[PDB]
Amino acid sequence: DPMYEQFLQRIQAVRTATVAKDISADILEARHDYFGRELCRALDIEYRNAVLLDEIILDVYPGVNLMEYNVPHVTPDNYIWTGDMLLILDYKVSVGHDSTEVTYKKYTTLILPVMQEIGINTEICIIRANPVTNQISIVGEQFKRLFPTIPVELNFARFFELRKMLLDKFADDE
Ligand SMILES: [Mn+2]
Repeated sequence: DPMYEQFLQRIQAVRTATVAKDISADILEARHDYFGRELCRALDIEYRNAVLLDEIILDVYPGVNLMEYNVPHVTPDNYIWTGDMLLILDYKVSVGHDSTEVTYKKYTTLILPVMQEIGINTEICIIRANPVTNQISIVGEQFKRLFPTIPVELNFARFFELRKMLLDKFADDE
C-alpha cells in the first residue's frame, strides 16, 4: 500500500523532532482510521471520518430549528440512527483505557444535554481495539445489544513497525 510507502518515505527523510512528531501523529490517526474502516465494513454501517454534531441532529430530525439550540461543535467519528435511538460512535486504538474515559466524559457532558433538549434518545458508544492483542472492548449497552458479534479481522503490524522505526530514529532526542 502507498500508505506504508508514503510513511516509510517521510520517516526515512525526517531529520528533526518537530516534523517527526507530526509523522507520529499522522501514524496514529491512520491507525485509528484503518480500525474505523474495518469496523464499519464488518458491521455494514456507512464509514465516515468525523461527523459534525449539527449534521447528526439534522439527519435524525430534519425539522430541527438548529439556531434555537446551543449545539457544541464536536465531531465524533460516526453515529448510528435506529429510528428510535441515536448511538454516538467513537473508535479507539490503544492498549489502555485513558483516552476512552477522556472521550466518554467529553461526549457525555457536551452531546447529551442538547439531545435531551431536542428530545433524541442518545447513547455514547466507544469501540476500542487493542493494537497488540486485537481484542475489542465496547462502551455502549445499546451498541453491544445491536452488535453482539464483531466480525473484524485486524492487523496493526504495519503501524507498529512504522512508529517503532520512527522512535528508534529519535531515541536520544526528546
Ligand atoms: Mn476516535
